[PDB]
Amino acid sequence: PLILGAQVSIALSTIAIIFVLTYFKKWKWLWSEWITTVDHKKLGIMYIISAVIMLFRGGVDGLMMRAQLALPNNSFLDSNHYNEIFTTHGTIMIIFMAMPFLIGLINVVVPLQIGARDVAFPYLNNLSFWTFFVGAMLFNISFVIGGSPNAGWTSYMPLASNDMSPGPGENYYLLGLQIAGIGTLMTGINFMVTILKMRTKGMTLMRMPMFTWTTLITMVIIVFAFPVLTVALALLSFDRLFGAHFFTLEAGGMPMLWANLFWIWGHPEVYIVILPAFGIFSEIISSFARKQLFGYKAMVGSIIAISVLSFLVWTHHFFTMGNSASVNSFFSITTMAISIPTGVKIFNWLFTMYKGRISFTTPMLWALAFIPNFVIGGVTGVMLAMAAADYQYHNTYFLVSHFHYVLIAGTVFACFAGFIFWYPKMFGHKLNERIGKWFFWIFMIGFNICFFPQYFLGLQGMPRRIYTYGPNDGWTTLNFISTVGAFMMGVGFLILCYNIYYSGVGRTLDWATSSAIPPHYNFAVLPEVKSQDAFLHMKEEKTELYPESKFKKIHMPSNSGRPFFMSVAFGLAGFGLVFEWYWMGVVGLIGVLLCMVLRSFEYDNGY
Amino acid sequence: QQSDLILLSIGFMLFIVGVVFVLFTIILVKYRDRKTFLEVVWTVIPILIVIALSVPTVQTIYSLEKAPEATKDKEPLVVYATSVDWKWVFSYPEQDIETVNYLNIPVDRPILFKISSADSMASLWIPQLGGQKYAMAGMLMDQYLQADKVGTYEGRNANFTGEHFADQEFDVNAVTEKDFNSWVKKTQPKLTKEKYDELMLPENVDELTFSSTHLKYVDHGQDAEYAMEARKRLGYQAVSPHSKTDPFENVKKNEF
Amino acid sequence: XXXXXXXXXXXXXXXXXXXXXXFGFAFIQAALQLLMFMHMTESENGTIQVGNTLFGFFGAIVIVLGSIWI
Amino acid sequence: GRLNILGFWIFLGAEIVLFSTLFATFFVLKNRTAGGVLPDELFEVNLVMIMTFLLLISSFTCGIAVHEMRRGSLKGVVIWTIITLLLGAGFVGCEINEFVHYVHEGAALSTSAFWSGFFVLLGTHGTHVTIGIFWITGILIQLKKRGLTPQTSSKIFISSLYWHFLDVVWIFIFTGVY
Ligand code: HEA
Ligand code: HEA
Ligand SMILES: [Cu+2]
Repeated sequence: PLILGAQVSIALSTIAIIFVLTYFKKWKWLWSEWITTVDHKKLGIMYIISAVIMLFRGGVDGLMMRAQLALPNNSFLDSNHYNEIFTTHGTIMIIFMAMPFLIGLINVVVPLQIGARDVAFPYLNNLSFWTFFVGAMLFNISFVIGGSPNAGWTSYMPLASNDMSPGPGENYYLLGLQIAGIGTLMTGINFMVTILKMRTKGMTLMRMPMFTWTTLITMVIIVFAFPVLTVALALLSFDRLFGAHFFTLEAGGMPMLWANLFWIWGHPEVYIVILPAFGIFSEIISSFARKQLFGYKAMVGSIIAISVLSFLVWTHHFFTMGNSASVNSFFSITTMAISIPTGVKIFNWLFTMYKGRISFTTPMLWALAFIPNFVIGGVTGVMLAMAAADYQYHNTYFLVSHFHYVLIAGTVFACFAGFIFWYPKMFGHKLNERIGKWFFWIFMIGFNICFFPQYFLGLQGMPRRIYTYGPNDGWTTLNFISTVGAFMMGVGFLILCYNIYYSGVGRTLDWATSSAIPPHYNFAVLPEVKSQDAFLHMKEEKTELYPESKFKKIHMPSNSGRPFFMSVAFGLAGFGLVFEWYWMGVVGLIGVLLCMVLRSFEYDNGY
Repeated sequence: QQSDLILLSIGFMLFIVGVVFVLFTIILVKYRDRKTFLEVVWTVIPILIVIALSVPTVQTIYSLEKAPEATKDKEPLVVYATSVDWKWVFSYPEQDIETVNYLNIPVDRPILFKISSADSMASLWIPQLGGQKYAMAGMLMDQYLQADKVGTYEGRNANFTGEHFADQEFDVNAVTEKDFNSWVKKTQPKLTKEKYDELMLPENVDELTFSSTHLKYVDHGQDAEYAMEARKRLGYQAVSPHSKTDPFENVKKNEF
Repeated sequence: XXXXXXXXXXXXXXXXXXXXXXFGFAFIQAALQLLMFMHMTESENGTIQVGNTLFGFFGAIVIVLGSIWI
Repeated sequence: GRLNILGFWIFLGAEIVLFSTLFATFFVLKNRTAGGVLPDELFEVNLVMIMTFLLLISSFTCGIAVHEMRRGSLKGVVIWTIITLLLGAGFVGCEINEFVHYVHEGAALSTSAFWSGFFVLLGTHGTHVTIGIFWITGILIQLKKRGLTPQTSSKIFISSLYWHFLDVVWIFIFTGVY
């Protein structure tokens, strides 16, 4: 409670700083060219700049976790604080960090590499940012205003309603993600049609090239693995507030029923975080290498395998709960059939990097370290699929050590690769390379000495979600070495922010723009392409440019201020139901009232 | 430790894969600086890596079902295991005995652990027995175990965290048959009827011998609704800030 | 005119559905919606339109039969 | 040409997974009610509900085909879309009185775990058919200062097929819960 007293004053200070320094007059630039802007280039900027903001929130939380877990009998965080900090840390990632960072690199790079103007529905994509942002402010306001959840990012039901006890705890996790699920669902519907009906002439479907193909698969799983989360929380939101007994222990309801609904959404969404991570690395490893992505009949054919085979495997996070044995072997054998369509994708980057030349820049280092570190984590999840042995290393850090190797090397590096490799798109010049190598090395070496001792921590006998280990067989140093590596990755985020204070070998429509920071209309003429790689075939072979007198009219999809008011109504209705208001909400019904009025405004505006 | 052989043997299988990609990168790359048939032929080895495990693992999933460690189909000992918050409860249906946060089992004897929970989901890990089974509040899950050698086996929970969950470590011991038969015949306080309801509150507790089995109360493996009649009958529901300390109304058995 | 043939035939499926109670009864339900939805998918934007709902019912079988599978 | 007919079409494929999750929840919570009321509902109300909705699409399967596609009954839009709009209130009014009559033992989601799914599997079900009426009448405000022609006023078709997607799970609910 003493620590949470300073941040509420700092949170008020940052809001007070905005009024004096920034709000001299903002109804001309912030409300016009931003907030409710329609250009996809500006929307994706606000996506990743929020994920970087959440990186520091999840950073101080993730650091003080391992700082608390430096050695036994440590008294940094008590029980009800280490339970809230580690839960907030996991939920800020994946949902509020990797999702806005990946889509942010998708809502910017994908519409340029296809040649189209904007996206299919640049109006619904506007609210799809604020729909997440009001869900981010909802989950973030649980700092001092109410109470952060303390049941983990999974947050099982039997320890979430009355057995939990904090009223405004799980409610934030329920209403915060329920709103962000609406915006993310529309993000997968917008790009599924943008890449299917808005491609330029000549951009064939089988070659467009492969990163935009992963985005195509990314937005396919979103459409079919997010309505689950929409009702899975809605069912849980009815248990907490409206008094439903779907999974309550009292009225007899199945406690484990909420686990399968969350994991039916869980593992398919687990690939939605690794699919664009694979795509971003697919280009950077095949752009600076000056070669061709050798393999499409078995690489794009392999990207459709994990697209449909992601819903026949989700029952591997269970196993321990004693299922029908045969069903614990069905999803155990099937999980092995998912590391093969993913396994062929690693043998496709090393043979796209051989015979051809290479030059190790900063975006290459993120692709250089992505190859081993993701495999070192992948050669551990293969053991997790073995249900006969999953009972031994279920939870107990070895689970945590496996996935932290899989996702931080997969997506967080891709979030850093696309951050620098496509930074000249965002503004002039780029990051200083030499001191950027300082950020790579320290962040890379600290990543191994943080979770590889966790492989020993978990196998020796250290479970997860524990605030004190105790002198058990001298296993103290392994928990401290993991913390040293945990704090070594902390050193660098200063360098990362220091590099932003300063304020190419393209093979696709990346640098094919008219200049740096591309204009609003993006590409005056649509490229004919008619090849697998447009930029290389439009450089040495002939030239092909944007000739004058061949221009035409504009697009004209101007801004509308409703998405901001539409998401505020969701944020107002969600916050009202969370912060107290157990049975019903006085202002929660108004948010639905304001939303349905704006949904009448949806089909009452002619443009 | 029957599935432990899978752990050690599989470790070298991926140790090779970890070094194979050391050969697939470090051998070249450095040499190559400025200063269709292989993929289809590769589809013969990837199943060969997983199909060598997609059979012994399945031959073990079905192996842990029927009668496990060292007994064919004899000596059936049953031990009802129930999980309240933080605290562990074990009742023997063979003779009216029930232990709390402690358990003794004779070596080389089949034990049919009936796994259940009271208020929150849990699972008796016990890193020396190998496989763990979730304690599902509402139904009993059967899981057989045994003891390798005589010693002090550590024990913990899956730790679905909830304030008091990291200190769920309950020490168990496995001694000889002759020393186990004299342990039952020494103890068998009693089932005080009310002290059972005095257990569902989550705090800290010591040994608590208890020389009487508690399964005469709604089975507990069934009718998992024994959380309202527990915490609420003694007038207690916690919150997050202030006015806790089990919202007044005392009577319990704590630490110190 | 042509839609009245399917609409009249659909009414017989619901009437026959009551006779089942008052596999064999799980296919007439999808067959009712096949005739209901086959008059408005293809084409132009088709293939993708009628294909999007094809693997969608796959998940419905995977989710339902998968939840009951435990 | 409008791509909203396809963009708001894959959303109809997403609602298949939306109702399948609720169908998975309900089908696992079927054998419960260990302490409470056993489900005994009116049979004739179910057929009147379904036969009204099966005739709802009967007046809607031919409600845009022989309307805008075949010939051009621009005056019938205040006839075919209005008559089919009154049938939407038939399912709302009947299900409301069905829920109100269920207050007599088995009210809301508090009596039993089984009734929680039934009132929600038919809840957002009832919400989807309720907002559709406010969506079908939202396009009827076009035959005034607008009055657009077919192949341009896509608001009717994209809302008609969403309204058709209801009867998909509406019948699957008939075999699902009953
Ligand atoms: C995207 C995925 C992702 C990312 C990026 C991270 C980031 C980190 N995580 Fe986490 N983690 C999870 C996924 C992730 N985590 C999940 C899913 C859980 C469990 C969820 C749950 O069940 O609740 C979890 C919880 C978790 C655990 C296990 C909890 C337990 O079992 O008890 C551990 C282990 O040490 C950990 C450590 C770290 C560290 C050291 C980082 C580092 O990357 C830290 C990164 C930090 C920065 C980039 C900024 C550095 C900050 C500063 C420089 C500020 C310093 C200034 C001051 C202190 C004033 N986090
Ligand atoms: C980006 C997200 C992501 C990705 C891509 C993966 C990928 C995989 N994961 Fe994992 N996983 C998580 C996110 C992810 N996971 C999270 C968040 C958790 C914890 C959730 C929680 O409880 O909070 C988790 C935990 C988890 C579990 C549940 C453990 C439990 O019960 O508690 C399982 C079980 O099967 C698993 C296995 C796998 C496998 C087999 C793959 C495969 O897809 C990996 C494929 C890679 C390889 C197979 C190696 C590369 C292949 C080759 C080099 C070819 C040669 C190799 C062979 C032939 C073997 N991981
Ligand atoms: Cu998984």
